Amino acid sequence: KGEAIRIRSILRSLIPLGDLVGVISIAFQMPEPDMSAGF
Amino acid sequence: ANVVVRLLIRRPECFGPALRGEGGNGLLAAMEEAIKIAEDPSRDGP
Amino acid sequence: IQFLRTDDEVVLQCTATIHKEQQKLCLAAEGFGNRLCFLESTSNSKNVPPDLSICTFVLEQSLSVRALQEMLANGHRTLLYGHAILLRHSYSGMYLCCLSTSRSSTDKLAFDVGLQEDTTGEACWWTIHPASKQRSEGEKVRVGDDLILVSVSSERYLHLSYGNSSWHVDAAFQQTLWSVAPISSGSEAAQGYLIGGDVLRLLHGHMDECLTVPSGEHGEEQRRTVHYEGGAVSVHARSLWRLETLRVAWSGSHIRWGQPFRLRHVTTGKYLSLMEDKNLLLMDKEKADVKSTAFAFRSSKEKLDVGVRKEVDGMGTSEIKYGDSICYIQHVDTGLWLTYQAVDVKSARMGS
Repeated sequence: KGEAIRIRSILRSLIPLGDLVGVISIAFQMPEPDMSAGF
Repeated sequence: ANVVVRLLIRRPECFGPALRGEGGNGLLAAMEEAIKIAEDPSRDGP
Repeated sequence: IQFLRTDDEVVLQCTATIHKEQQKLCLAAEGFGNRLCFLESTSNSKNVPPDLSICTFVLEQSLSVRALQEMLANGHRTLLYGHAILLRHSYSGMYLCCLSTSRSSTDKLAFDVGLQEDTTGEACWWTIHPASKQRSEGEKVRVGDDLILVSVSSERYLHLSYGNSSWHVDAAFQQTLWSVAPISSGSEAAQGYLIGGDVLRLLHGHMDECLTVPSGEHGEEQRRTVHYEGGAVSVHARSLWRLETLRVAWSGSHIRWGQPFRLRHVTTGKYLSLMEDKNLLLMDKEKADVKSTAFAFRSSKEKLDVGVRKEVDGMGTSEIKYGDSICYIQHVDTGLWLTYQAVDVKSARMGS
């Protein structure tokens, strides 16, 4: 289907891939307990 | 999904200002600023 | 009240408010050398004329989205809202489309529009949608109505993306009212009659003296000179004069007697202006005032008619023919008349 291709292209133009991998790579701290209301 | 995508692209302000628009760069800087705000308690409700 | 048919040259105009000032801009494109599209200030023409030759577009076909999809799978029709129109450039011959490239990094969601050679694929067609509440889908389009152009593949509006110095049209998700102004409706233009917005050559009935300028043998200062020549110069490219009508609507209408129009030299791009301190010369568009560039054609030598007509909404009446027509050039300010002279000295007259 071509409409699916257009929608996927729109989503890709909205959200880049390097953006995605950069936000994935944050390496959240793993803790003495901490708060779960953060990242 | 198609109709929601149509509405969201016709109305661009539904996304975050630091992700969409001529201002903020993108999702990376948006979430880094969010983490900075979460770390700095001067930007919350006392 | 006139319904937009097929195979009629139109103009995609729009309004732009910058610096608290309103301006009319039409969508133009060079085509040869530059694929991307740009704007042309159709308003403010008394001092600088626009490039209608690259501003106009012709409707090649007019099919619905479903018939278009069936074509992808595999006379003069009317234009209705919701159709998938096809716009072809008048001069460049290419077809208006939505390029898959992004030049302006500001609008990270829009595309660039331009011209392409092939018409295959759904990346070239455009759909017309109503822009006002007073009109809805399924109604016939008329002259002067504001519509919205939407891409078929990109599904993006023909947006007038405002910039600091880049007044570039993009395919964005912000609607922009694109008014359509007709140029030539494709009426019964008999082969041989004079049509406005056309380029032609002027010969003599018993001397075949063509109104030319000096060739590239010397610089632009010499080429600005205007004179008469003969021989093989009749088939050259430095002897073509384009008649640009003042009004931007129906500019490709039938030229009537006594109406003002600009003479442009398509070889160099300068307009034939007249400064009374000297003879006529060629001045570029930046200083081509209408009171110095607008000329008119009369049938006789008298000055009986000056302030008669201002505008006629229509294709016009077939008056001037290309075959047998003796016109007389006349200026709007001074009203002078053309005359051939013998300024050429007898030193090298026979050869030059």
